[PDB]
Amino acid sequence: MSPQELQLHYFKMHDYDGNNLLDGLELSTAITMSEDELINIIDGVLRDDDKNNDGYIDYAEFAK
Amino acid sequence: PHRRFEYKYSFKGPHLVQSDGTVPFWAHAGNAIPSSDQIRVAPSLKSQRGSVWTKTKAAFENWEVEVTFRVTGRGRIGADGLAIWYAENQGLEGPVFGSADLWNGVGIFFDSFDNDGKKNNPAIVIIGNNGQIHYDHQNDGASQALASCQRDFRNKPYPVRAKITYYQNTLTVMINNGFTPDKNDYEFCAKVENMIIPAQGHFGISAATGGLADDHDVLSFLTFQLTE
Ligand SMILES: [Ca+2]
Ligand SMILES: [Ca+2]
Ligand SMILES: [Ca+2]
Ligand SMILES: [Ca+2]
Ligand SMILES: [Cl-]
Repeated sequence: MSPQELQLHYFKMHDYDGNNLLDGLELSTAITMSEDELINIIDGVLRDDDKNNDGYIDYAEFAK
Repeated sequence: PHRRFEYKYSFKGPHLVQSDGTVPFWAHAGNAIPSSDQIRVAPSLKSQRGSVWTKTKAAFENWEVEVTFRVTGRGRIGADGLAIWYAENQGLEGPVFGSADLWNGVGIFFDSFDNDGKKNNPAIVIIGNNGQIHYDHQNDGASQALASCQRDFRNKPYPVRAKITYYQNTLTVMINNGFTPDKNDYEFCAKVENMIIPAQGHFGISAATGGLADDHDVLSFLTFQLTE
């Protein structure tokens, strides 16, 4: 397995509903601290990486 | 209309609760018991009340919630039902399907038990309120209902799904009656045109039982902001 495949495996490992998108609740679990700091991290990830603003990070958005 | 999923006003399994037993971003109260795959909002014990409400208010011009639930009981008759909420204040405990009375906003009541004996249950009722009206429990809110449908949402082979849409000042309730696992088999239930509701509000879900008691399980509450 390549690194990129290892990254894909993490993406898929937190895609519990199998829709090939990671939402904020799925992202939260990946962060296995207060609810306010958690909100700020997740909002941060969405702000920076959710390019189409649908509330999901798809694999393309995940890869960069 | 563009949809944006809103994680802060949502919950679902398979990791629905944190290690301390709480639902991230939501408060729960009364007899509601969250577990990693669902929240048993009100179990099939006598006189139960439970609720789950968002910690913060949502400020969306248009929105859509998808709630997946199951209301299960021994009898062909069960009680009392479940409520989906958008309201100014958190109604964590109270006599209205487990939540506070005198709410400001809208309740969508999935009422199992025919308190007035009109043989018109289970029923889905949409009741707006401005902070002053006492829910008419004994008449299943019939005089307070802006709209309603008859729909047996109990004891179904698959989880029932309700889609509640607030778009361009119309509130629409679509119901997937749980006869199949196809998530998108929604049928129209009821709608209110020209409805105006607080600009900001908590989302919530609650349930209760009485002498008769169903289990009221909610598997997921998923909120989307709609733009256009
Ligand atoms: Ca997903
Ligand atoms: Ca996206
Ligand atoms: Ca009733
Ligand atoms: Ca009735
Ligand atoms: Cl989860």
